[PDB]
Amino acid sequence: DKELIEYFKSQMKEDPDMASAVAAIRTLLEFLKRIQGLRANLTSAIETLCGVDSSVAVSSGGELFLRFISLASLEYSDYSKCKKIMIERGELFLRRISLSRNKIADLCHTFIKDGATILTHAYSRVVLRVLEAAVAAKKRFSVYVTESQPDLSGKKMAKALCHLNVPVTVVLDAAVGYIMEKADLVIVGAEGVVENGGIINKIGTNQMAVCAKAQNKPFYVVAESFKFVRLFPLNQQDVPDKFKYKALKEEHPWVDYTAPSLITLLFTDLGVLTPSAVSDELIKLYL
Amino acid sequence: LFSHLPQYSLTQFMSIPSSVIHPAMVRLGLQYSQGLVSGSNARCIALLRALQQVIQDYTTLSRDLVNKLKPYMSFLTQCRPLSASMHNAIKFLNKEITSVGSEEAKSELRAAIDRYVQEKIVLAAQAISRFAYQKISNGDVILVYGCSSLVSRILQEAWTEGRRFRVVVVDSRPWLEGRHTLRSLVHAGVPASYLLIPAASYVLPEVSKVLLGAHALLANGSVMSRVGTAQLALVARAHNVPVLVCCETYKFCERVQTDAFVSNELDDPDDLQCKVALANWQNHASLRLLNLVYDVTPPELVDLVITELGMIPCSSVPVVLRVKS
Ligand SMILES: O=P(O)(O)OC[C@H]1O[C@](O)(CO)[C@@H](O)[C@@H]1O
Repeated sequence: DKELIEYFKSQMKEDPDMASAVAAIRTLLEFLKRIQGLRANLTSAIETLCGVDSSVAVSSGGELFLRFISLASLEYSDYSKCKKIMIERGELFLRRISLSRNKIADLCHTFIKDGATILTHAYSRVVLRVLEAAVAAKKRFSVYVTESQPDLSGKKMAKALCHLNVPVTVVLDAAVGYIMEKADLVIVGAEGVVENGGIINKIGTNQMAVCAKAQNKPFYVVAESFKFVRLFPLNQQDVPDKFKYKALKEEHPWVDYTAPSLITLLFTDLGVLTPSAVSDELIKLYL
Repeated sequence: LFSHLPQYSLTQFMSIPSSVIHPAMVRLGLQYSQGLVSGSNARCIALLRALQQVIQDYTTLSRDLVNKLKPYMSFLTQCRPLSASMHNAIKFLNKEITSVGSEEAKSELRAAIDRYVQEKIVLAAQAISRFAYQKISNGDVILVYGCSSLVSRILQEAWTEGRRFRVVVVDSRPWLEGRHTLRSLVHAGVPASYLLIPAASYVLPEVSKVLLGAHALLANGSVMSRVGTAQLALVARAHNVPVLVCCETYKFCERVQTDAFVSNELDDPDDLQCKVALANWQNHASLRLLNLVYDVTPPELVDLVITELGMIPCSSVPVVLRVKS
């Protein structure tokens, strides 16, 4: 109950490249290794894990795991046989999302023209993998990255992407509308994909998209399958205060909702998706 | 349909030493009808030269010359419908004749054509060239359309004053007129590329600015010009490239028009069949062949008007229409 948080922090420690939701899956799966009250224990694990990270991916990635195991309980019921079919099905789920970023990269790196000049937001381990696969296919391009206050993740990305021998420019956070005509396409990594096909990414993604549709630059999103959250925002207030805030007055939301009309395509795990297509998949991921 | 606008395919009735219309005006009208003189500036120069020929042969004045040369412009409206450059030229000429008070007035009139052609068609072209030299940078690529005597002058002098750009020439059927741009570019040594209007959305990804020519700027900022211009500017905005139109002041007509339907001459439809499956189109009753000569692009599709007064944002052409009158 408290060692759960410690193990989750450890999965952050010895694996920074592993996603937050995957860390939640691993620590929750180990907690599963320790009838119907066990579903309540896993729901409590969801609450305690979302209470310390508050990303959309954690409360969605763990929430599919509350459903990917409870789908097997619809097939059969037991007391310890059900726990072992739970662990051999959860291990399959966990090893089926260790291959997510590679599949996204294989789908998305074919959308970058040679000699292109992309624009990306703060820091995505998926956008980084899309560009890593794009330079491994002998494409050459330029990357514009916004520094993306307050945590300056854009500088972390450009330091993590200069090793790939790519011309990367840490543009100012305010200057998206300036360099937006210098961009062939926009690749961002969603922190959660809501039910209408729009995304929830770090603050400033929305005005990256609104500028994009102002100049008809394609706005590509590279999310994963477990980031499909069941929310349906209609404006920026409809995003819950769980997700927006990690904690002369400062405001500081950390995420904002991007409308699905602004998004050209989503390169999720389960194939390239129109923003409409996402909704179907969400239905399929929750019957 | 296009019922109010006129369909034409006219010198058979007039006597060979013509007395109804002046000899020079007959030559001018038949050159308009056949196609020997094309382009708004070339038509205005030819019209003013023919009017100088008419005035120097005039023997007697203010009312008499105006009501004598009104049938000449009726003939020219019959032969080929007058563009607004010609309209403003005729308006200036009638104002000049009515302004002349009570022989020697023929020489003073004939020089006022020369003082009209110089400082509104030639000096204006030089000033527009100087202004558009600023908007042409090294390395950019410029999409022009059709043939314009001013657009090609701007490109040629921008090249010979040291720029190193590239031109894409977009052309349309049935006049196939941008070839007259294209060849005239290649003689200047400018790199060029040629393709038709349907391929415009293929090259608007690479184009840096679209530099068009205007046959008339109307009183709301709509640009009346060759039929592909509005469509080309629309695709240009959809690929977010700036659209520049280069027009002299004297082509500004106070007529206003929203849609491309009010004043749009129709050339003969027999130009349309290409080498045939359309040669027998008269015998098909339902089939009608339609080719417009002009259309209007709205002022929101045009980013810049270059004029001898300066560079104006295409919503302040009524400003210039005010300050010149
Ligand atoms: O690709 P990741 O690391 O899983 O996260 C994607 C998005 O979530 C953030 O890391 C935090 O919102 C953003 O920087 C990024 O755009």
